[PDB]
Amino acid sequence: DRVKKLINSQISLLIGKGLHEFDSLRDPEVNDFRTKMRQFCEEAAAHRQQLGWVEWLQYSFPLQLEPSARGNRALLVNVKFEGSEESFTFQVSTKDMPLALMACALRKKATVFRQPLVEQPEEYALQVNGRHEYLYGNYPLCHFQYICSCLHSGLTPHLTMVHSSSILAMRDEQSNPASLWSLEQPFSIELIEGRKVNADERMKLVVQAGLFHGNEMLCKTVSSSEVNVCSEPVWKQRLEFDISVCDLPRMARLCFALYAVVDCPIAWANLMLFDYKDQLKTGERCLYMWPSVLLNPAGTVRGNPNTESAAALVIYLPEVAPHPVYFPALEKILELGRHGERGRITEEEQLQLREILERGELYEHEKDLVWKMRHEVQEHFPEALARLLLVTKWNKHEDVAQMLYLLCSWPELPVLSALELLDFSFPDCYVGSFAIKSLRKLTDDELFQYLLQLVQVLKYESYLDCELTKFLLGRALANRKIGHFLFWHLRSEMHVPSVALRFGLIMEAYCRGSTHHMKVLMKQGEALSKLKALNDFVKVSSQKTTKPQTKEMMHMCMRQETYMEALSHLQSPLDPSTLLEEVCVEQCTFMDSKMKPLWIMYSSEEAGSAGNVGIIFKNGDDLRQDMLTLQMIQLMDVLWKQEGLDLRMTPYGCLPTGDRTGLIEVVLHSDTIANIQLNKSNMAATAAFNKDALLNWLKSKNPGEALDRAIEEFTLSCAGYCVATYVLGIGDRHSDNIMIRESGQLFHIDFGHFLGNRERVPFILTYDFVHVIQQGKTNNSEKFERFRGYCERAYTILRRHGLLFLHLFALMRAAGLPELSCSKDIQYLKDSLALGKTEEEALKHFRVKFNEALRESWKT
Ligand SMILES: Oc1cccc(-c2cccc([C@]34CCOC[C@H]3C4)n2)c1
Repeated sequence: DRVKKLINSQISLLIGKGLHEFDSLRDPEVNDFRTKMRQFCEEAAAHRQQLGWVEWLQYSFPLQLEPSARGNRALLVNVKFEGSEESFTFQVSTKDMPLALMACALRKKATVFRQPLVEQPEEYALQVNGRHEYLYGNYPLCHFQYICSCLHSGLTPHLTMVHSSSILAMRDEQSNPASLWSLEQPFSIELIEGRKVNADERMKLVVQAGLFHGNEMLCKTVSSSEVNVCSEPVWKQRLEFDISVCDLPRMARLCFALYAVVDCPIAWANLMLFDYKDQLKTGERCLYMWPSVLLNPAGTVRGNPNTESAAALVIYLPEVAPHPVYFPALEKILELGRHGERGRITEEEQLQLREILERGELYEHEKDLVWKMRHEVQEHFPEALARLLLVTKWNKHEDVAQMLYLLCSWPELPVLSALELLDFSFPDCYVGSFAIKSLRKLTDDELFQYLLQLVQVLKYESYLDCELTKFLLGRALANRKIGHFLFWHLRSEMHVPSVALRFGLIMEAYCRGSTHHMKVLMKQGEALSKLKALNDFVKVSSQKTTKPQTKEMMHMCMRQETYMEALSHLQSPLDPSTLLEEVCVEQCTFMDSKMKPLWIMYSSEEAGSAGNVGIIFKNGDDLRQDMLTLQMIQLMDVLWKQEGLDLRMTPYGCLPTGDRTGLIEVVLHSDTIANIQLNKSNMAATAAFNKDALLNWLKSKNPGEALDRAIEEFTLSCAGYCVATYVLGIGDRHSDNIMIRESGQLFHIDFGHFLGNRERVPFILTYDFVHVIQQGKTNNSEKFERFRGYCERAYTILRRHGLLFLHLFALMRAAGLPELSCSKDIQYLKDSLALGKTEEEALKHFRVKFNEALRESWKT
């Protein structure tokens, strides 16, 4: 129909790639992915359109609960009914549930409307005014993030009673429209020739080839003969490997590196030896190579799409049999693996085995004992699966069969264990499928917390149709907030050729599953397009005229009908719960830094004061490492809160949306330490001593009794950020990248560098901040040591979750961030968390680094 053609054009525009481009590849793997995932996502959409009204609230407006709630005090609340300007202000308890609040609003409505009411509180949900956020379910009001925030800020919760018929009307409005093992011969290939090779004519060309299973070599690497540098080198030679065809594991990858020698790296290319349908590849392959910025096994197994300029390697995969050869089916593997010798060992060896499995590099004899005792591992140490997988001989099909027999009856593992198993160190497809099965129990909150890392893991996948893609799509189609961030994490990397195909296909499938959300996301893309054009203008103008001039010109551009329409009434890409209603042009500006980022302000009558929100649009900087740093800080805040420690952190939004483009959430009523320390005259904060400036500023924002709370907020957040910057090795910290809220809360901005990047970043204590902590007194050991206590408690909590941080950072290596590209970068985190030590030893070490920081602070 004409509606299908329109939806196809809308998807093409949204994802940034024409769908016709998928068809043009004439790739059966692409075609099957598109068909199967379209069916899967359309089935999820059919299920969603018939959800009950409360299930539909769970889909569109998933609950935002405090970390303590997951798994007393008087409170004033303002409640109105939908489409009525009239509101009721009443007193409830923080311990009361939404149902009691709703029953109270209904009794009030019945008295005011003089009618014995027809409505039960069970037919309603409470919307947060002017936000895509609702309060519902059997949780006390203090457990909702919105109420918890209102309590901390002192503000009165403003809620709207929304009836079930109104929620159903939303559901309806948003509907989609109407045998290998016999082949003993060594594996070999013919290296035919190269095309479009660029190198120094004085040198020679060589092709290094290796067979890998993840990062691990399946045998020794082999090199071609050296042939003189030219545009079309010709080898026409056989490269034989030290591994039988029968012993190639299912996920074996053949990896190449073309280089020049008198070493000068030129290009690299990888390919899976078996296709997506489990068939062993035969015949000619033209491999369009990727430039080398020598073998790169973690590199993509798809060819470079720039076939016009890429160097190409032509190879021949020999016909090993007169008929096609497929990897054996699971039943054949299980039959082979079912047979073995069950380990019988001494009581002393059982103690030595327990010692190593509970301990991750091992010696050869330690690996032999783990393998020998693999049945004992399964039955009594199931969480040591990763250790057993690492000792398995992936180059011996009998050993692999025996490992897979145990894997297929392995008990499900905790979420923490499964995150480790997604690492590229575990490349087998059954292992990958096992990890996904153990991750199905992830709550939507945990999935959201690790979504960024799960998206990065897609870059290690060998095939398009995989369990991780299906998992992410199914969870995204069942939770609109997950769907929102899955979309943006994929869309923001469409300018990266190695992932544009895979990411483009996932975004298309998602859109098939929610036509309405596709349109919501298109409205966000239109605002982003306008912001880029506006920012390009500001960049040009800022070099030619004065700031008030560029600001008025920026304002005139925004007041154009096309800009006013595109920039208004959208869901925020930083947070789909936040609605960006009317752009407040008068309040919009830009910042003086290099990229001239735009500062965009919004207001919303319906949301009142909560509708006053800002976004910063920045183009020219890669925001991926900032987002990762902020998400790690937010995880620290969750882990602390789960132990009842609230360090008053400010986990503001940061989201890459495109090529060196993204948004940052504005924290209103905040200023940089630098601006406050300028100590300007005729201000409430003006000081006799520069050290008095920050405290005088806090006193001016918090007069009388409020000062004590502000100093406390400052102290707790200082402790949180001191521990966060030390653990993450956040460097380049000065007064212009540290901010303070009027509440007293300190937070960090502009996370350009982390993990010591290479130098070990020491713990930092600044004397201007010690002065505030000590309430302006020269000596105040009571307050200072209380602050040290918060630091120690925060640090010991993080250490206890050390493995989670390590597993997440390990998955992030797939992102290709320059400061997270090797083992040295992660060693930084291993050292800061001192995980190879006892808690008493690590606390002793932290105390040494803290005291060293105090003595450095005392020099000021
Ligand atoms: O994470 C980054 C990365 C790069 C630049 C920055 C930045 C620079 C200047 C201002 C800000 C604020 C101002 C107050 O609200 C909080 C954040 C948005 N952030 C933050």
